[PDB]
Amino acid sequence: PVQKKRQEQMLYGVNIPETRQMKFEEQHPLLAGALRKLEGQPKGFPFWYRKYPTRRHAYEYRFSIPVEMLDGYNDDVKKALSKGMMSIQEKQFAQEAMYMERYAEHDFDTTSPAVLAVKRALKCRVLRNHLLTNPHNNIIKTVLANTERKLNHALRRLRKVDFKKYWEIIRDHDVQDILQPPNLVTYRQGSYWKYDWNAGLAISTNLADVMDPR
Amino acid sequence: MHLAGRNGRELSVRTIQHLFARTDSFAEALAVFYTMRRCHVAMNMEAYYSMLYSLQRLEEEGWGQHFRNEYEENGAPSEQAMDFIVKGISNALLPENKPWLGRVMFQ
Amino acid sequence: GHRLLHGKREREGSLFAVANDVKRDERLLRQQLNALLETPLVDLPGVERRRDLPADPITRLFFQHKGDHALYYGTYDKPLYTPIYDFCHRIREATEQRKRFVVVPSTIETRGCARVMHDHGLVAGFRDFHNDRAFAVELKYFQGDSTINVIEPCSYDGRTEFEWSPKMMRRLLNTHGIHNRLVVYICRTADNRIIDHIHAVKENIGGRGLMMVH
Amino acid sequence: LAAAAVKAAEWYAAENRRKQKGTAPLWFDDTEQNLLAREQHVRSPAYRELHRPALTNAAMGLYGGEPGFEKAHRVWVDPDRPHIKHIYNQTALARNLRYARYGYFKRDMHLLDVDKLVRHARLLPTPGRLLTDFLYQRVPLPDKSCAALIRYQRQQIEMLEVWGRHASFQCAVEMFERMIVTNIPPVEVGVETHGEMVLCAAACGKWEEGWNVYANRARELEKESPESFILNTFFFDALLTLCVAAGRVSEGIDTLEEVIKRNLRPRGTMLNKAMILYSILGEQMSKHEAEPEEVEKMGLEVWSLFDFYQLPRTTASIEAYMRMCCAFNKPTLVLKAQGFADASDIRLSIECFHWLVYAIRGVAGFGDYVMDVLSQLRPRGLTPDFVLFTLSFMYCALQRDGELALAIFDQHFVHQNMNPTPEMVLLFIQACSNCEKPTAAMLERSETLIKRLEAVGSSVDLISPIYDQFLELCAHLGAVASGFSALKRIVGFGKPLTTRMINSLLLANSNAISSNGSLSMTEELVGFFTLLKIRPNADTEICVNLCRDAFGESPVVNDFIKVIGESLQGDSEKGEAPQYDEDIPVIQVPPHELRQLRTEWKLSPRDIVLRRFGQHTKPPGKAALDVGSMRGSVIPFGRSPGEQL
Amino acid sequence: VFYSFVLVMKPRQRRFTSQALREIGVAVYSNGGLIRSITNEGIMRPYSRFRDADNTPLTYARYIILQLDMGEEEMGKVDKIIREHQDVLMALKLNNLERPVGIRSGNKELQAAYFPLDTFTRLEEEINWSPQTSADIYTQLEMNWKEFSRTRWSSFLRN
Amino acid sequence: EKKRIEARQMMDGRQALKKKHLDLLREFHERQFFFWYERASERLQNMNLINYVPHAQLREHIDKELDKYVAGKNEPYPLNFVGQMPFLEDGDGNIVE
Amino acid sequence: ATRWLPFVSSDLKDYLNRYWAVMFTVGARPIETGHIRHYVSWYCTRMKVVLLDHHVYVEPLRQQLQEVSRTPELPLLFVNK
Amino acid sequence: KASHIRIANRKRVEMFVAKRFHLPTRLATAAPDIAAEWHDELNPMHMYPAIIGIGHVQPVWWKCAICSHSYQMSVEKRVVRGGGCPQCVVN
Amino acid sequence: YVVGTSMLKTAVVATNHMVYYPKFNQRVSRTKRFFAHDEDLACVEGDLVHIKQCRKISKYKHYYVFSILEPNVEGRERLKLGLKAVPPPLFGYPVS
Amino acid sequence: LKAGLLGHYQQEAFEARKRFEESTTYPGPIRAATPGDTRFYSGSLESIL
RNA sequence: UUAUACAAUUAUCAUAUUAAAUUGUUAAGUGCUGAUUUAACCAAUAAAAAUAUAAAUAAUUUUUAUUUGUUUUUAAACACCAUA
Ligand SMILES: [Zn+2]
Repeated sequence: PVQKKRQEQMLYGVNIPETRQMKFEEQHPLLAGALRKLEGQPKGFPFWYRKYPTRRHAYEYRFSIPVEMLDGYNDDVKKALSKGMMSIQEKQFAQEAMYMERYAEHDFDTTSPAVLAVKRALKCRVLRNHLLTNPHNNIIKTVLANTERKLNHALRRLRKVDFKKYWEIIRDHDVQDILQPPNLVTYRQGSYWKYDWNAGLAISTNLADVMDPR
Repeated sequence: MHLAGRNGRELSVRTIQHLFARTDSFAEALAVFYTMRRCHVAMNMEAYYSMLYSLQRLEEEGWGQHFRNEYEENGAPSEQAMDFIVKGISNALLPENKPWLGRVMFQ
Repeated sequence: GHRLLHGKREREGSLFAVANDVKRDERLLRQQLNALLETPLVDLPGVERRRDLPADPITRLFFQHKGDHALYYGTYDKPLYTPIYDFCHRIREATEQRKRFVVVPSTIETRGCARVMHDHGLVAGFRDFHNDRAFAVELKYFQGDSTINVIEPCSYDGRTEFEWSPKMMRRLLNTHGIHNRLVVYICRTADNRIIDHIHAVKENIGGRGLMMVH
Repeated sequence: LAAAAVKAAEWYAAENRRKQKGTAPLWFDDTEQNLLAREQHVRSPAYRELHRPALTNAAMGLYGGEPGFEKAHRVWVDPDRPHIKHIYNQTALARNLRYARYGYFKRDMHLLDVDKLVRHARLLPTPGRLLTDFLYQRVPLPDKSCAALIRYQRQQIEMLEVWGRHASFQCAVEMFERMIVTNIPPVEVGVETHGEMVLCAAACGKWEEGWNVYANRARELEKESPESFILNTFFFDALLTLCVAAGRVSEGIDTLEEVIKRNLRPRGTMLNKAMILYSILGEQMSKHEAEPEEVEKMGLEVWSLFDFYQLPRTTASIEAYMRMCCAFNKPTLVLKAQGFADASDIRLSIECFHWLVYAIRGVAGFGDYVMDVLSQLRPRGLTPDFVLFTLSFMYCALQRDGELALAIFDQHFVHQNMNPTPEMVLLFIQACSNCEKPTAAMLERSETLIKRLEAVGSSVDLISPIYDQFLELCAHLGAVASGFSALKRIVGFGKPLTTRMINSLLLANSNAISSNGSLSMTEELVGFFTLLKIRPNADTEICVNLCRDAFGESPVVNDFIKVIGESLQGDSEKGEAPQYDEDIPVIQVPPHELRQLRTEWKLSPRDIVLRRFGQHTKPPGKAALDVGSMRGSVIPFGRSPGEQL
Repeated sequence: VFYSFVLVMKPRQRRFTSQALREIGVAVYSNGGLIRSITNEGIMRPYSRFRDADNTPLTYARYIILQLDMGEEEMGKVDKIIREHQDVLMALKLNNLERPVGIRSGNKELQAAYFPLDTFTRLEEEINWSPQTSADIYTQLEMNWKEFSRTRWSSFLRN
Repeated sequence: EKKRIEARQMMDGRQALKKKHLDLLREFHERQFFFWYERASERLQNMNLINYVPHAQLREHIDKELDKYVAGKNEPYPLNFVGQMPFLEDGDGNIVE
Repeated sequence: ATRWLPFVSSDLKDYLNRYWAVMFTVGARPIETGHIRHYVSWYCTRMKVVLLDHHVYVEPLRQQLQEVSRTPELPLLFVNK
Repeated sequence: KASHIRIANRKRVEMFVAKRFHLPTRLATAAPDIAAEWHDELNPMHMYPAIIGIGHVQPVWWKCAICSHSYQMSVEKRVVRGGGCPQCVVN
Repeated sequence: YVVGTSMLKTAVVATNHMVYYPKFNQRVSRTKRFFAHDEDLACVEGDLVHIKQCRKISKYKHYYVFSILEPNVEGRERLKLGLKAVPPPLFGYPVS
Repeated sequence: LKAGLLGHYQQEAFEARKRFEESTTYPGPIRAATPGDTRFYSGSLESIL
């Protein structure tokens, strides 16, 4: 279910099967199917579809609706579909989409390490913000701890796989000591750097590009 | 085309292929495409891909005609003539050096 | 610029079609995409390049050469507790339940050890043996009783591993003061080829212990 | 403002001379008494005795057989200036992170320092609930403690999202109500509490709720009891921060005027904020025109005020000065600012470099200066951003040099291997098009950038302008086949063709006499005009004439040109005769306004490490097999392999 | 976000009721939102008598149904306005409009198998059906029905 | 050396196969997007019927809607959302009948 | 492995295929249901009683019962379909 | 699990903080004399002396009992600081 | 791995070795800390260094940095920024 | 350090060295410098003489 | 020679049993949802580094349960006493 939810967020028609009725229609036709069969202005083929391969290429409107789809409707409908009416979940997805646009190397790319670190940290901020208002949420405390650890792992891999992106992400957002040894008692023993060796990241900087290794 | 757009009649891939077959020139096919875009006519992604392939072939034939025209004056093909023979038309939405793409659409 | 691939998934090449899950299977999706990517190919096992073909003519007869359709072959999936431990446990449980086929993971060691069991005559056969995720073992019975009496890993716990020496292999061959071809001990040599103690002692070598069976 | 500073300084000196009659600093420093009080508290005997180091074993006793003296006595540390290396630890028996919880400091609340509590307590309840606890146990809450509570609520407000901040601000308002109306424990709401409330208002916006309500209340209460309610410099700092956040310029300038007129010393933060207000006013004027000269003087005046009041200036001040200078169009002055920052010891910022490059966008030359800035980013610890590349390409486009843009690309951007923005691609191709001597390498770079941008997607949709400039470059280079190639890309994106675009294609044909020149292709381009339903142009007439000259005569071309002339003559007779192909403008936007792909994304590594929010990681459930714990011989297959039941 | 409200208001004078609803609508509009529709629902007698702010039980109450589009923050602002209003004895807020009830809790497979736009686009009367509304009315609307209903009152008409 | 070279070449071939399969998936997502366009486009058509109440028309609509069940009327009164005819009020919200 | 859900079906055949011994009754015939329950419980056989008064699909199930038993008699017992 | 009480049957608040702060500090409760002047004509309907309570910094309309003048002032200024009618203090 | 550089011309390198327990057939990895010598101050915390023993340079310094196998790029950039090579930890040893 | 990763790191180093030998392609004839001397002889200390 | 801990009546202690769950003040719902009823609106929360051989690849925090404090014109009550 998690993967189904996020796949639906990413892709447009991933729900709709070839039979043109997703699962909810089969059991509740009276809700999903359009009640009124209207003969108005049945629109033609979208010749602009090349612009939006995924939902994160159009996040300035509700339900990831491209502006070319809103050409003929009324200003009230456009305002209802504007950002201001956007829900909190879709606002968070738009925040994710900004960074996907910034750091994705190809369309349909949603797992590259630079993107993953940013998404884990966005989730961490979301959970921490929730805890600010509602500190008595133990499940959210546990999820926040797990998300922080995974964010640390993602940033540590990013640092040695693509350093420039890591440096840029750290600088842009005024969080410099995010990669930080917890305990001196164990940092004294190289246990903070042995992480790179155990993770396979110890030989991954291409010295000639940062300094002449002679 | 406006009649079709208002009636919401969806053009079949076969109809679009036959329509663009009857064209002779790249500009004529382009004008037909832009008429279809100006009117709000419906079709399938399959028909769209066939239309773009038709435009692609029209451009290739036009450039081939130009290079043939030049060939008689020059007595021998040019380096651009042979390089066009090998490369083909430049970037297109359905290249032939990538024959794997188009199978999901075409049936 | 040049970005390096870190994990086995990136190195082997992976679409990561699903939204964020990096560890999603992908084997099926890649298999059907490759299948529709084509019919000069038969359903016999494929090999990616010619020189990989078997040496035995009869096995070459069953094997076919396919460029990139030799990958993602297989029907079954993979069903702590290292693969040899889990292989022994599943085979023991199925034998005690008097079943016919046991779907068991296919790793280098597990697959070689199953082949050695076949050679010594403890398994009637296999199904989907060329799968690189899991293969089925066709167990053999004789007069209501199962051929395999006991099968257990060298690492009785799931943790501790061992290294058998040639003296250990001779020890096993002459275990308990007998000449011991009855119970078969399997060892993976330094050449990553799995042999039984008879051949190990004949060749004056040892290896990492896998299991014992009889 | 410097005039007001001089008047206030001389008046303060005169007052000091009158007092001496009844080094004579020229101003008053509101921070000095608090700093001195802190230092005296640190030096107090009680503080030293309480924070005395831990007792040595030789000071406790011998060999630790005595129940009372076997180990040292509990040592109390001060989180602000700890007398020990690390305040916390996670050894098995001396864990102390759990004892930073608020519940343990609840035992001692009549003595408590609420700001230090808010800063260094871990499982701290919601600020409203904390205030309820304080009032419930009835501690004589003073103004500093009320300000600490409002500061806690303000921190929560800042951490919140922009679109979820009203409710937290309303909680702050309710707490202020409670403090003002409660008396059963003495609760004092003072100038710093009003400042914190104004600062919450500024953080959430709400100019009307901050200025009109709480600043007015502070002024009224000061006028009621001036001796018991003094508007200090922090209050004006918060007020002027509210002004900056709301965009109000006159109010912030008048607030700094009040601070100067009062004989108290302003602080570098509000000085930078006033500089930012002047920069905003200068940009507003430049927009209006597109008396500023006295605004420029009054703006540089606070920069001189930095030296007047002996305030050290920081990176924020440098950035504000550069922004103001660039708003007033003084590239030499911003360069002076960079040199000053380097001579002094203060780090530059990527934003400082943004302003440094954006200031020279207009002045000619400086081509190698941009290259030097890009090259010297690396030794200074910084790395270029897409915004910085956009500004450099903006300079390249405005100065219409293609070689500099090509060098920038080749020598820095390919190595950066960051995604190109549509603005970046537009500016690059636009510079390469307006360049006087475009070269074929620019075709490769532009088409590669376009393909890379298409490979990653975007949400700004400058497809038609980027392809327009690409066709213009193909025109200036004679690449008609490349123009036809890009024609299919425009078709595939489904955007209308343009008269300018076909004019550029026709000019490409004219300049391509050697590189695939074809009169039949001229006829094709004429058919584009005839069939696509687009008005021809006077530049279309120019280009058809040049193509006619380049290749020869043709009946279709002659008919086309005659109809073009007839149509434009008829349209001139009707009216509105002159119509040429308008240029695509060079987007010239400040670095703080051009779209930036980043949000607040605010987190605190200290809170992550110290688990301020009670973050809990479930243990791995007996997953620590250690050799000192194992008891039993281990052999292959186990002690008794294969046992039957 | 598509929000819907059901207001139970004490039946005061028409001018007072109009003033209350005008203030509510002005809050909606000054908070950057749109009202999809407003419907006076008549004066009815609820089964349980709500006490006025004067702690007097009111036997009768007028019902008003509002449908509007607002962001979450300003929706909360106007929601508190409505709740703390003088006249509003109760205000029932529909959160179930974009997503039909039961799928968040019902079945995991089906949680991501619905189209939010389907319910977002249609009005509340088309998501929650009254006793009188039934698909026959929608079929009648889809039919022209002008030349079909013309013969309805003949058999009874002549007798 | 030979073994390591083969490993590197295999990795590169895997990258190329990933390229081809990504290009293949792009088509599937393009077709799936098409289904969304049809379904999404139709759902928006029906949204045109939503008759919002402009702020200018707000007071007029409020009064005309409050005048719905008053009294002394020719056309039949409508049933409320619960399908129960409510009481009538002469005017100014006073119940009479 | 899955949440508990009471079984309902509009088809008498689903009940027959699912439950070994199934009795359909009503609340207006308590004594007959008590007697059949007494017998079945005495012989210690799992039995499912279904009240048709509030059961949805009441009319379908009732007509199906009437046509299979050739009589309107709500208290009815079924074993092995 | 926190228990709430609705003040004047409209505003739901936590019972603890309500009994401690909200209930005793409501305008119609603490200062009924000041509540009398509450301008019920020019002052929004969702605000009335039974809810707003003392300490309200936002200005509200007040109808004077002496000169019948309508003036705008904050509730905290009116009740705590001792605000008054400008026309009356002029007279 | 270079672990500390608070001393001038000296790098503290954390090195590991293996102890063998026959009874449990275990191979447990221990750790040892060495004062290395880098005369030109070229080692930053987080560098994977190759260290070689030699004559004695100081009371506890009989090793030297033969080569830096993998420098700390992030540490060098932070030092360029003027920060600490690695942010200091917040936990440590108890005082009692 | 875990020795099991030595093979993977060997493969990565081989590939990195090949990429280096293939991409930059900027060797050349460079004058060699005299190797100077080293202070880190092994064994115990030596005297001044 | 146990290289083994059957077994329970000093045990020798001690990862919180999770989408069927927990939390909601600024967010939902309710008189404390569990009297009825195996089913409970909305918001948050289900996956997402390398590596299975790799011999530390984990964290050092949390509390939904019960008592007790906090105080407590201060619960109205009800029940216990006669506070809670
Ligand atoms: Zn008065």
